[PDB]
Amino acid sequence: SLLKKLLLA
Amino acid sequence: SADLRALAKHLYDSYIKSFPLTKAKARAILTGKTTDKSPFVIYDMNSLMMGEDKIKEVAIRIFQGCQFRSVEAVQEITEYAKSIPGFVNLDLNDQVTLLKYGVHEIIYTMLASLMNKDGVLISEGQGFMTREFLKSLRKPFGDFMEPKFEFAVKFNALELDDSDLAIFIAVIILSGDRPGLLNVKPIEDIQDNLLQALELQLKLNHPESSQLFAKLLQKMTDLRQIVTEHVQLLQVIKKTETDMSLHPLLQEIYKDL
Ligand SMILES: CCCCCCCCCC(=O)O
Repeated sequence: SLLKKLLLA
Repeated sequence: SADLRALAKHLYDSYIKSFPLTKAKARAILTGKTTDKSPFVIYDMNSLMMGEDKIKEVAIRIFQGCQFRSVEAVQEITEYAKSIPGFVNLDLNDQVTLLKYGVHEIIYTMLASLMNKDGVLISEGQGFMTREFLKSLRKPFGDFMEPKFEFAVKFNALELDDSDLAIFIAVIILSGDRPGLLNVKPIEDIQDNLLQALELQLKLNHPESSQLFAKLLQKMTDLRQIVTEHVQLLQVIKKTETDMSLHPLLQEIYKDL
């Protein structure tokens, strides 16, 4: 879920 | 071909924006051709102590430092991936999958830029840790870096520059065989175009390096073996060493994987 957060920034 | 060169340039510009320490800057530091520096050399326990302010037993302190560097690199690589044309339009779960299974292959590729046969630049080029020192650490810790040095010396013999590396790293990120990808076709279509751009880059920038494109395709396979071996060492740490756990971003990346 942390990768998804980095991708969306 | 003109669009392939524009793509190569776009990727290089995006690589320069994403990665503060490039190969060109690292090689300058390593060969002593820069105005500033030099890096602080860590070659034994005493110099480690003297230098620790740039930036629990020693082996574990080093392993922890390396996790934080890995986490920083994941963030840089994620920014770069978002600059590859088409990538942000992929299904978001597939973007996550490509990063999860690709980022360490990219970390080891880029780590080679910071290495010579004698050691590795650390802390954005402010330190230099010797290969011999890292090998001296107790098992399994002394086994982590050595295969990465072995890879690097052979990879560095290809003499790639940052323009070449920017395309090579993009090719690796866009690998359509990663486990659990939902829609492989658009990923393969982007990768095919990146592979065409890589082939033309190498023909123009390394005209006398016969089969360099073939050699890079082999290094992509080699990187997968380096990751497999690394995961096996991480498993040894998990089974022994009660003390330790991974940073949450690395826990995600290594979850099953
Ligand atoms: C203490 C010896 C240095 C080895 C550190 C290895 C860091 C690996 C973390 C990662 O897989 O992202």
